[PDB]
Amino acid sequence: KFGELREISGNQYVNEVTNAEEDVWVIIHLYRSSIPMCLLVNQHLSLLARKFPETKFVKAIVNSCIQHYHDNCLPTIFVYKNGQIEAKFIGIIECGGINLKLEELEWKLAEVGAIQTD
Amino acid sequence: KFGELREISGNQYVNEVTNAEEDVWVIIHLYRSSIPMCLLVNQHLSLLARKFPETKFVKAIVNSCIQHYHDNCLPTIFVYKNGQIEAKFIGIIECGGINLKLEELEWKLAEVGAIQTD
Ligand code: NA
Ligand code: NA
Repeated sequence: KFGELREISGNQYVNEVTNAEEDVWVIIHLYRSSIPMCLLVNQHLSLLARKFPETKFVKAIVNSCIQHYHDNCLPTIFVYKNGQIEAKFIGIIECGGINLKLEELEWKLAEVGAIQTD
Repeated sequence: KFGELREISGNQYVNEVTNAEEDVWVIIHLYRSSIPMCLLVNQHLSLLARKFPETKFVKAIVNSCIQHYHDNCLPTIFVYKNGQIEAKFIGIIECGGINLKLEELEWKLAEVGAIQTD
């Protein structure tokens, strides 16, 4: 259905995330390449997108979404379904610390319902 | 408190509208200069801004808020309080027709609580 992690701009946010296909989970990562954790989080998300082609995976440089966003709120991951926020992970502690492995983020997104298999 | 109609970009939407000062009414006009009605609506909204300095009045070119936005949804006026949408006016018919005078926008914005003399 999907399968790959996608880069989007600020003005594509509403279309891709808030108005995403009905009943689809969207996982948007709000990021800055300047932050090592963001670089890492995207690594796992690229991989997780392929493993869960049913879930939508997008990412965006916060500067083109929300101006003057603070480093201490990064990384930011929001989980959406039907234009509603199902989960928020804001900052290092919530996104699961500076060391964060593939399977830990997988789990993180799982207990909240964002990704499933069959 | 405010007093003038102000131009914002897409990435200033979240800060200026969704996260606007608690209890403040925000009137955002999503527009394009190519559409006469929009030109006319900004005229009224500039004047109204000054008359109701308690209400926040902003305007923004949709192309930098939502990409691929359809002419037929213009003009778009959203009314916000505390990050929640109180009223939506989308397209010519709802923004009160091609002839639309200062006082009938005022009334329309007033009927739903956006502007006030106290
Ligand atoms: Na489900
Ligand atoms: Na009130």
